Amino acid sequence: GQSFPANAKVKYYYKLSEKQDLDAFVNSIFVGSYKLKQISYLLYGNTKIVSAPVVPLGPNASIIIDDELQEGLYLIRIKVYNTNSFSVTVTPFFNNNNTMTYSIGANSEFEIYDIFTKEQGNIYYIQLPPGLAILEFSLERVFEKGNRINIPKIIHTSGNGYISFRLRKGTYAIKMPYSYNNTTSTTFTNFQFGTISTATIPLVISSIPANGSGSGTFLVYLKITGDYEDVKFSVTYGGGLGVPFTFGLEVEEINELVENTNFVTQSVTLSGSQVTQSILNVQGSGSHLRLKYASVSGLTTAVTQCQLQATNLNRSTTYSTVWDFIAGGSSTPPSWDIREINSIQLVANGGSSTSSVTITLILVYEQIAGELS
Amino acid sequence: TSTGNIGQITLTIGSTTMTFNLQTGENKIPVIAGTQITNLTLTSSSAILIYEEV
Repeated sequence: GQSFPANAKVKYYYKLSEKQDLDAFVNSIFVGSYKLKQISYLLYGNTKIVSAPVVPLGPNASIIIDDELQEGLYLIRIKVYNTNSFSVTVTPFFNNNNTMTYSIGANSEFEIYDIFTKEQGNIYYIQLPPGLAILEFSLERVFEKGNRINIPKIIHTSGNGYISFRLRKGTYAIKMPYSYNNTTSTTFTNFQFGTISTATIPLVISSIPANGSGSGTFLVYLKITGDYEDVKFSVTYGGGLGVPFTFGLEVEEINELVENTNFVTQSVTLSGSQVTQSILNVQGSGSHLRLKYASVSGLTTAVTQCQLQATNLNRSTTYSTVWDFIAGGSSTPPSWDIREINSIQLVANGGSSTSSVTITLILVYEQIAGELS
Repeated sequence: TSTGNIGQITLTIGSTTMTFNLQTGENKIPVIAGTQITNLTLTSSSAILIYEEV
């Protein structure tokens, strides 16, 4: 619980070894007192020496920015040095986080990465513990000059946490390299680390062995058509569990990825009542479909219903029919092209149970990177 | 032999204390008679000249 002067204009870059910057810093966004010290650290054998503010013994200093910065998604970078001979933790803002942490080693330089979305009066906030030297504070908009968010594998969760950010229209790849250590002797099998959402994509690992450790990378894609631009990541597993993870985060704009295109075949056999048969459903995978051609063979006058249906399941759960093979012909025409779709089903009817007709569907389609909103 | 932020000074008058950032070169602070210079701490060895323009 303390009080701070905030009269000066906020800057988008501060090098706190420079008087002017420090004077501004500590009359706008810094909360607490500081001591100026000589700090030094190693770069390729050489020793960099600066004077920069240091948080003293006592309560933690904070940086708080409620100023009217230009709206947008900011990557923050604050270069620090831990003068303590013990390690220290920091808890990044990430817009909605108050439990995930960085761990800064004794006697070492560290880059704190943080994400801040400036909209609707959002206020940046971070605490910094005693013995940390603040050297530089940088606010830059990402997604500007072809830049991306690229935080290295350093973020610590032990089961909960959130990161949020705002994406404008586009298709994006979210890449999360991770390491875990399972201290538990349970062996987990369809382990949901967390979710990314706006539409929801689970991040799932096949197998975490008992008392094991491993590494991997989640890689997921989002199609931001533009009407839902705020993405929420949540670590959802446990908390009590005893499987600490450490991960990084990379979010970047992509041009579109045909992940594969496939000819696929499906038989349905009809014996007097309605069958609705799911062909492919790709909701929650980080991709969507595009149907290019469809055909059905084995149609007779004994088949009364044969309709291909599709939707974007993230917008309606009720499908609509996309081609009718009885009404329209046994194969789709050349301009038939169905986009923005997640899930496909055939609904058919006919035959008897004294005579069953069996029809077969063929379908060419592309699978394309990005969850539909 | 360098430039930039070099330390801090603390001043007191009456019941007020103030702390200021120091850079190389000139630092100029308005003051009233009787103000005390209570501390200065620099990050690197320097030449220090303190005077008052009256």
